[PDB]
Amino acid sequence: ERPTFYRQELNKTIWEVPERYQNLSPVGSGAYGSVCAAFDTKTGLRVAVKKLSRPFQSIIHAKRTYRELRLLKHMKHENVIGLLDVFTPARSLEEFNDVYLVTHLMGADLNNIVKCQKLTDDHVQFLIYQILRGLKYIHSADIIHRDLKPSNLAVNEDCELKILDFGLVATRWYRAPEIMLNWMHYNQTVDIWSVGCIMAELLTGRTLFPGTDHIDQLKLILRLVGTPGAELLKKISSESARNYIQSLTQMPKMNFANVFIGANPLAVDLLEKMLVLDSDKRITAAQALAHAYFAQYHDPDDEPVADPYDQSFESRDLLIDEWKSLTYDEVISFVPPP
Amino acid sequence: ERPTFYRQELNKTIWEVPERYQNLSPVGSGAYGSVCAAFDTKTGLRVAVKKLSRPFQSIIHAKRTYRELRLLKHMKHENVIGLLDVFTPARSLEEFNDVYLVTHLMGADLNNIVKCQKLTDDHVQFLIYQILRGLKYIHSADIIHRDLKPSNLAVNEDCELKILDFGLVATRWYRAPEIMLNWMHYNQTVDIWSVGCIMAELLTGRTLFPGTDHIDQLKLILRLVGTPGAELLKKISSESARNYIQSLTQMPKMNFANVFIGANPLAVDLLEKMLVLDSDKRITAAQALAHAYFAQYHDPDDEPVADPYDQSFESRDLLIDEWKSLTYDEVISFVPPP
Ligand SMILES: CC(C)Nc1nc2ccc(-c3ocnc3-c3ccccc3F)cc2s1
Ligand SMILES: CC(C)Nc1nc2ccc(-c3ocnc3-c3ccccc3F)cc2s1
Ligand SMILES: CC(C)Nc1nc2ccc(-c3ocnc3-c3ccccc3F)cc2s1
Ligand SMILES: CC(C)Nc1nc2ccc(-c3ocnc3-c3ccccc3F)cc2s1
Repeated sequence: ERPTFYRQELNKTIWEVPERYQNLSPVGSGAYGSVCAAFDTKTGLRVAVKKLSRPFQSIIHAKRTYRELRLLKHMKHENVIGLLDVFTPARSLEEFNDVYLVTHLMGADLNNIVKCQKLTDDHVQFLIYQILRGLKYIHSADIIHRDLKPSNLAVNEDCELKILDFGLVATRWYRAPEIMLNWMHYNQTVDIWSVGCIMAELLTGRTLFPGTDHIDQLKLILRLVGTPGAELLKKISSESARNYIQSLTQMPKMNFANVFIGANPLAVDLLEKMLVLDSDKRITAAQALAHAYFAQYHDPDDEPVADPYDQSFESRDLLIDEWKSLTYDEVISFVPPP
Repeated sequence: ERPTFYRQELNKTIWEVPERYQNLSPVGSGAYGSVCAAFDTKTGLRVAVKKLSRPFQSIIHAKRTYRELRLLKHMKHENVIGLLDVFTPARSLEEFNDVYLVTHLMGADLNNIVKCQKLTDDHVQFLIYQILRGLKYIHSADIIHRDLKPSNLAVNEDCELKILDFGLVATRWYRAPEIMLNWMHYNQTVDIWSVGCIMAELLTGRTLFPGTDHIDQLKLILRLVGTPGAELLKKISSESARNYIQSLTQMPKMNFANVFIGANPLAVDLLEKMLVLDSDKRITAAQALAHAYFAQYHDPDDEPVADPYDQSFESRDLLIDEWKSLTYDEVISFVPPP
């Protein structure tokens, strides 16, 4: 059974992939870690093979490594990067010190797409539809990305998109304003706020809240959605935060209808239900799916939920080798899809 | 706003509850921690007030304390212990070093009920129905009890039951056999196996797998559900475990129809779908709810799911004071129900 591997250097690192993977070439200039684009002779599919960097060189890293193989092994949905393969040169636990991940190679990120570029309400309508489809899936394994953006949203020349990076020197702009209150626990709709900032950018082809820093961002945001009311300020646990906002000049809620003009009134009403200050009042992924705007794409019977996901592991405090073994067990427990 | 507290000793410990709580008397002989039965003059309801023991005396404890207040504050369902109150004598963060929890007082545990005692198929049918109703709720916030039993199942003279202790010197018998493989991640149906062992006991009024030790238990179990087949043994990651079972004398799957005779054939078919070796083949809570046996109780429109539950916190590694503050923030963030 054990494939025939072949060694080779790739970015100051010896890759020992199996012969089945050919034409390995680096990608994303460095963004998505140590990833390599290859050809899968076994499927004739263009694949992305990412090598886990110094996986077991610290507890923080072993647990982190386990954590990725755990998430990826669970992500089985049309719009989310899933594992096609997981391998290791090693033949024993002793030998084990590397983990290679395999998934479909993609066209480019929404960045390369939009950015000063404008698309069709059909393209936006689809793109956003898919983002929400994956969010709804993930969000059910009780998984929050917390930092969705265009950089981690990828599409293949066909407008099909997979949520690439996640989840449970670039800048902010798509994060939920409340992430700035360093809270400890958040509403999943933190990810909905991100969608709204991508949706709007797709439409306008312009960055919604291109904030320069923590303050610029809060200002930019409040500028459109209006300063927190009273009952809402109660929600803010920090007195510094409460006072900070109150210390600022009250701003009225602008009408998205006036900001996003020339754009679809259906998108607008949607955006209006997403870009809201009270994350507890934002629309869930699932909800936004039944929204009009995606009526020509919707389909209750084909918008699946994740299987449950046991992350009890995060609560455990093991030793480098202990985590390392768990990972090995996970690697040798992987069952490629059909 | 700050209530008027009143100090008093209770088990080598000074309880400083508010005047509104009267007639505090210890309960559960020691089981459920430092719990006290009281009278709530404000609601005229008999309440159970539990005092968190040395909450912040170690990181392991602060995080543990946060974790309980986090779970309890989320548990808002008919069949699960929920917070009625959360208080603290302290008036400042500095002062803060105690946490008091308040919930309904209950009749007794399923233990006091059954145990050598037999009830009506209507009582069992109801009792089990409720256990599954709470399980289905919890299981959706992605919460696994992992150790359900009669000790943590409580009912009030009315046959209404709340899942008391949980979740994400007594013995085993209700735990899932696979918990013995110390796995790291489990199917929620580990809790379904427990239900099956309570259901059956309700019926038979006798302990199903009264195993004396780890081996007795596995033997007792296999004795009824039959030794793992081949394809299933693959699932076992440990070679020791695989060999152990194979090393034993193959046992055929008994017919529950012959074990649970005189009992309802509907219960039996149910038990047959729960007490299964392959946790991946067991019936979900939700599934067992639409089962016949609970037809005179079922009701899709009244078998709710939990709101999402962000346990990202378990992944964080903070300092005693840091966790302590988070808890304070949680305490002062509690909003009693209606
Ligand atoms: C946009 C062009 C460069 N096409 C890309 N297609 C992909 C596809 C995935 C990845 C990736 O990003 C973060 N983790 C992974 C990954 C996860 C599991 C296995 C292998 C992986 F590479 C990056 C990219 S760049
Ligand atoms: C609950 C709702 C209304 N949501 C948010 N309420 C706030 C309130 C403040 C901030 C913030 O943004 C940038 N700096 C601050 C800040 C300023 C001073 C002290 C501490 C800070 F964090 C973000 C947010 S989001
Ligand atoms: C069976 C007789 C003795 N009736 C009981 N009724 C209850 C009700 C709850 C508890 C409890 O058990 C574990 N945690 C709690 C608890 C959780 C939050 C607040 C207060 C608490 F006491 C024990 C019992 S014993
Ligand atoms: C995956 C399925 C069929 N589920 C279970 N497969 C097993 C297999 C074994 C055991 C076990 O039970 C008590 N001792 C052992 C044991 C004996 C020797 C070494 C290690 C041990 F853990 C429990 C379980 S549950």
